[PDB]
Amino acid sequence: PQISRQEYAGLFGPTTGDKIRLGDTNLFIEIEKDLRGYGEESVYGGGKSLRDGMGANNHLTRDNGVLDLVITNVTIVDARLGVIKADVGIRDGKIAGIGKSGNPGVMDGVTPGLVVGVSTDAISGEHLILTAAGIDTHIHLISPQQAYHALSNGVATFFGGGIGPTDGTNGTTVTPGPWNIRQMLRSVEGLPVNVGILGKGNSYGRGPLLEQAIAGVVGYKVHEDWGATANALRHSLRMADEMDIQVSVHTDSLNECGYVEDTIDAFEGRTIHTFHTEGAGGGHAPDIIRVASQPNVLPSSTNPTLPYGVNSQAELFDMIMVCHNLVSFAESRVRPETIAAENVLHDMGVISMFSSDSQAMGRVGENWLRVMQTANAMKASRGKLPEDAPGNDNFRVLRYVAKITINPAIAQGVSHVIGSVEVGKMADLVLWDPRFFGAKPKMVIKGGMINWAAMGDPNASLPTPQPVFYRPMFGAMGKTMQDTCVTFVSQAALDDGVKEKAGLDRQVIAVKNCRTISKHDLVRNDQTPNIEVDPETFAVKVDGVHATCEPIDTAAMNQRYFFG
Amino acid sequence: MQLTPREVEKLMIYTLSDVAFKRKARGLKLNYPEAVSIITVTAMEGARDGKSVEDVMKEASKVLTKDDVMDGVADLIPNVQVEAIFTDGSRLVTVHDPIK
Amino acid sequence: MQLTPREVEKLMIYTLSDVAFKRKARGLKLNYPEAVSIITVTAMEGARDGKSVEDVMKEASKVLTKDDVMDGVADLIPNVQVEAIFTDGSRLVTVHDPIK
Amino acid sequence: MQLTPREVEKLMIYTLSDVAFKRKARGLKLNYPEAVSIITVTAMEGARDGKSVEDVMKEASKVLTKDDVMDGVADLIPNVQVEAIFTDGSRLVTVHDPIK
Amino acid sequence: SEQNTPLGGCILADTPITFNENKPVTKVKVRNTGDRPIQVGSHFHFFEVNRALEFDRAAAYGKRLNISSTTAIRFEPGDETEVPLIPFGGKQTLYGFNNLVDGWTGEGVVPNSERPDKLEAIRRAAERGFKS
Amino acid sequence: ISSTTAIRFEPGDETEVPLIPFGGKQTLYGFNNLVDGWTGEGVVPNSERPDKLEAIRRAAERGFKS
Ligand code: NI
Ligand code: NI
Repeated sequence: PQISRQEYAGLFGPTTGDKIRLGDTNLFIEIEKDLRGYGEESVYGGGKSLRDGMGANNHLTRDNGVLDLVITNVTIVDARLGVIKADVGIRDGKIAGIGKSGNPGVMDGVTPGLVVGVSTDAISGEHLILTAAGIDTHIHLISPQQAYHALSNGVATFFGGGIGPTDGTNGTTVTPGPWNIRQMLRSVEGLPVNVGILGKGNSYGRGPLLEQAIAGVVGYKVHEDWGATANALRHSLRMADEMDIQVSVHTDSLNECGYVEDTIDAFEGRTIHTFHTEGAGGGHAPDIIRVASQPNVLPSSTNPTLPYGVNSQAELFDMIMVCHNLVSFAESRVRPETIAAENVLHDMGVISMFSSDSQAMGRVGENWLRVMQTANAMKASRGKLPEDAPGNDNFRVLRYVAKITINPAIAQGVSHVIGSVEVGKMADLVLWDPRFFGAKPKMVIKGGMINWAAMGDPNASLPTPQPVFYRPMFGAMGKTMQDTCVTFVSQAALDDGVKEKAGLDRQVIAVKNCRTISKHDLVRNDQTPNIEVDPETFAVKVDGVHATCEPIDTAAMNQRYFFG
Repeated sequence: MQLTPREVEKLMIYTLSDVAFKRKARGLKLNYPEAVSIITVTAMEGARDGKSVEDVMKEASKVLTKDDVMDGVADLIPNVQVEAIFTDGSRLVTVHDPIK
Repeated sequence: MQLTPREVEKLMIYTLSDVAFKRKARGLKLNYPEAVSIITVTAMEGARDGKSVEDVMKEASKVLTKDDVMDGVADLIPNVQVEAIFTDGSRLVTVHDPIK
Repeated sequence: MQLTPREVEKLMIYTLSDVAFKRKARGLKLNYPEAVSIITVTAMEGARDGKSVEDVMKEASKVLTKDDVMDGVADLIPNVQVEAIFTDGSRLVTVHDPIK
Repeated sequence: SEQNTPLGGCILADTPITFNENKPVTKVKVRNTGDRPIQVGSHFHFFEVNRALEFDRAAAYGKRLNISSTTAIRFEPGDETEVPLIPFGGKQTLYGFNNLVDGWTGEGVVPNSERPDKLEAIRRAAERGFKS
Repeated sequence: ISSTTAIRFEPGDETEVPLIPFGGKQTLYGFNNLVDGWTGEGVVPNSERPDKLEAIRRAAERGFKS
């Protein structure tokens, strides 16, 4: 038979050629591909297709590869797969398939591995967007409660450091030394997010670095506050290459031991992650932004400058002046010209990642929000990216998504296990209502279980009655919370028995592929142009073109959606 | 007073609606949370006042207009649901398309 | 309403400031928590009202006086900080020496 | 404001009594939780106002009548107890047979 | 007095604090030859400061600024300032910074000659680009 | 020149050769132990990086004819 699109959509959601508005933004995504045929559509319910002997197989044991979970008729927004409509399948807390789910007994075209059976539960994705969960590379471990704010914006992995609210943690992403590391590994067992910890890089010999490596860190953080010296850099990077771990940097803002060019030379063409690349959050003043030209630099921005708004200068000024309990350090630190420039460079694919800088100038619960907010402000000011397709904003959206998903993963050497909706990966997933995209998710799926969700009255006759607020779920409960969460570590540590030694019940996974990567390995954000900054007026030129845009008055996904 | 989890939870509603009612009275156009609050409490208070589910439903579907809300909020609130304590017990109230 | 941890936390502020505003209106001289509440909500409400960070700052630095507070409270409140949701997003507001 | 668990807990009281006072002013006869709220806050507010334990006690034993409550509620509230912060410190206030 | 101190306040005595009193002081003249501001702290090894600073580098060997712990001196572009210098204490072992020394910075035992590791350092500064 | 091919310099002959930079990270370890690092330009047009000048000086006194 023949059915109208409108009727089809109502049953099954949007198909190839259909367009979806991402909130109250002016971004419109379009479905590129529909992997789940027509006429044999898998839906859970009374009188529906995923019933016994019909869409569901009723004779196969689980060891035949029957699924543990299926997400049906869902729109996948992923930086590597693009914008597709598919069934998604989970087995052993891993993504087994993307395609057409059902029962091959009674159905043509069931994707191998997507057999629904006796073992299978179901999620109805018809009117939903599925993303990879975000990854926040710049976490200060000041407060355990950050995790909750994060899960509530669709972030489920933390990279950083600290030891609670010490003055060192308030300023840097460091967990210093083997005692403190051990302690912190043990603590995070109580958190419903994945974690990897960073160590203190400012050391003269190998000894003090190696120490922390074996103790379990995934990285070394080089910070001004503890000394952002050439020495620090050099030894940190040399060790890193030895240990297959990452190095992150917060450069010398004062220009004490050098200018940016000297820092660059301290990198010695070695892979490095550069936090708040613009400089409002720290770095060689006015011109740390020039590191975004280099192939060995994996650049990030912290989220308080994105998007650039009318209140942005006022805020930042006042913030530093309290951050550093303080004026010529101030107005040199806080530069309208470079902030605008950061925005543009993002849109170009020259700054490759978003981050929070949690409770050290940024907002742990706003990375997915701000990303979307930025994409939309930038469409307005610049129009369509050249690579956009005329009818849709896919190219753009997808650039931005890479920023909080696959790119962070790649940077910290965990793209083998997390960061994209792809076969063989850990199911660290987020479900969104389009109406709420970026802002307010439906749920978080954390190791194949729902860990976090928007839930109303537990006494009510439905799950939807008011008050609806974010709450832990069963994956967040008991021994499952550890079972479903990863503690990232060094291979050195893994090999030394960190899991036993530290007594960790978390999944313990070795970071890998941190040192052979470059800017060009980054997804949709692989551009290395010439960047020039004017030491007087702080004006930024990118391949000779002035890089600016005007501040926004009104943000999307903002006062409409939030009481906060 | 021996407050149960259901009782305590409902204090959130009361607090957000008080803020919301103050804002609406200043002429502010309401957002999503705020609007949901006002509809919810209208029902709840009706229940307490002794009305029927049918009657509270009407009442709550009429408290807010398109004008009283920020553009688009309607699209965000297709229905509102709350459990209220009626004379005959706890009952689910669905309020259909409350922002007309 | 899909309340996030940040949203829920802010209900504490609203509840303490309502109590505080009632007390000030009885002529009670305010304490530390109460005073911090009133300054905080002033900012927050400004944000919502559509003002600039600059403008709310002024407003909040002027709501309470030395007379309106209990002796010494000033020494306890050198600055107040809150994140509010401005038209352009969430922003930190520092209010410098609010009790003059 | 550096709110302690004891401080935070007391916000529940303030929220329920505001609702309760609104209801009583509509002519609704109060229930158990609501009535306990009003007596509790009366004490608490007295304390803050600078009264004696003796004096607040009287005050609180007089705020609600049999008429103002739902039949039987009296039997449910033989006494009410709360800790309040008096000029000389935290003190227990028992209010004996408050619904007369 | 006591009657006037704010809540948590301090009543400070009168006597000034005297620091670094024993330590011999070398004055050097510093010009910032770059286009960007340079700021140096109290415990940094002055010898190893930003290449763009032009001063008598030899004179700053084993030295720090004779200022208050935790404070700093700002050298704006194209300005000249005289700064007091003092030696480091303890063992006079300086590792890291710009990897100019990575050792002992003491005088040693012979008055009216230089140790050769000092002359090495000084030569190395020169050809790494550290302006004198 | 073409990957895998070579240029022959016979005794006492002069040839002009085309040169191009290395790609990737421009990190050169080994050979005659002249660099054992980064060979990039860096970020400052119309100056040389000091590690380059070091290299060049070191060539000179290891006997590498210029
Ligand atoms: Ni930083
Ligand atoms: Ni940071």
